[PDB]
Amino acid sequence: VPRGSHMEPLVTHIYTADPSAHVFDGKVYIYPSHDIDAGTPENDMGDHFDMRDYHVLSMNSIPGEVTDHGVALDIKDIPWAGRQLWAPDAASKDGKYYLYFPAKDKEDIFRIGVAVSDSPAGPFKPESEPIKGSYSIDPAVFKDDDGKYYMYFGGIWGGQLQRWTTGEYAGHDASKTDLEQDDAPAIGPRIALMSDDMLSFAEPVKEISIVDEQGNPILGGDHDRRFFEAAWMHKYNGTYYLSYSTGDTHYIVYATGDNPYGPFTYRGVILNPVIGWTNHHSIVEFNGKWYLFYHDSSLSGGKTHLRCIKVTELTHNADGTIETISPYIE
Ligand SMILES: O[C@@H]1[C@@H](O)[C@@H](O)CO[C@H]1O
Ligand SMILES: O[C@@H]1[C@@H](O)[C@@H](O)CO[C@H]1O
Ligand SMILES: [Ca+2]
Ligand code: NA
Repeated sequence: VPRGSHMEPLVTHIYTADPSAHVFDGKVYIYPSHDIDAGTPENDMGDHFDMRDYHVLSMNSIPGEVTDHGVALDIKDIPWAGRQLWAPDAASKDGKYYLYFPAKDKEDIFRIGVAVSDSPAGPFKPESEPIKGSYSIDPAVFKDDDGKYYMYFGGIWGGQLQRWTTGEYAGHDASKTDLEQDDAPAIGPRIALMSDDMLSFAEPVKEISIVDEQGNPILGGDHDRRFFEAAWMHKYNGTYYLSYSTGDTHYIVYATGDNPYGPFTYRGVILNPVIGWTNHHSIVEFNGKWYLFYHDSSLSGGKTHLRCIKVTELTHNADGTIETISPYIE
């Protein structure tokens, strides 16, 4: 039956999270995490998220019937992976489709890998090693209008971004949160231009600067505004929109800039807090309307690690500002 009419769960037969929505072949393809009831210890390192595979979803219309294409990738077939298949994304180039996914390697260090298919629905063959120079979590691979592709990535706390300041992993006894200097600039998300073949980075990884309306860096103590995880990039009216989750304050927020690398100026809230601790989203244009894909823990009765994806219309104003969505009002 058709789904996505009144902020209802898009699917209920499996738990889904962290939706990355794209328009490929005139359809909406969604690349979410596949939540399972692993029953592992819940803690601020995210051990309760013990996902093991990905399913690709698709819709021909919103609202519309949602197709589950089966298992697109299974952790048992990813040679380098140890555990934890977290928030993925996909990209399309020259008739090939690439699934980008964060997972811990056998040394328990998050890296980002790629898997390749001839179809947006998968299934995908994983590369035997993760992307050289990748680390941490939550990739978003953005195709700019000029044909260049960029990976945005990173997540603090359990996403380990705070352990990568030197370009090498600081170890499992390093910070469990952030820099632990609340008056220094907050940690920024990462960006790299993708190689022509989409399997590697074409440059050294850069950090993105996020600033307030005065041009001052967002500080580490500013948990309402500072980057936590779930980076996403979209463009509107020639402006670049970096949106992301603030984690412990439970917002999706956005910041605007004039190029892929920023800096980005914090503008405001995209999505207020949902049921369940995590908040993770994507923003996509389909048939001339903009949509916010997101999740909550409503279907599971509030279990942090058993989420369901939802969608609602997102409204840009002509001046580039976006109307804040509150999830349970209409
Ligand atoms: O990577 C995501 C993270 O952003 C958070 O939403 C928890 O679930 C993981 O899959
Ligand atoms: O620290 C983790 C973070 O990495 C994400 O998985 C959300 O839950 C938090 O506990
Ligand atoms: Ca994401
Ligand atoms: Na607002």
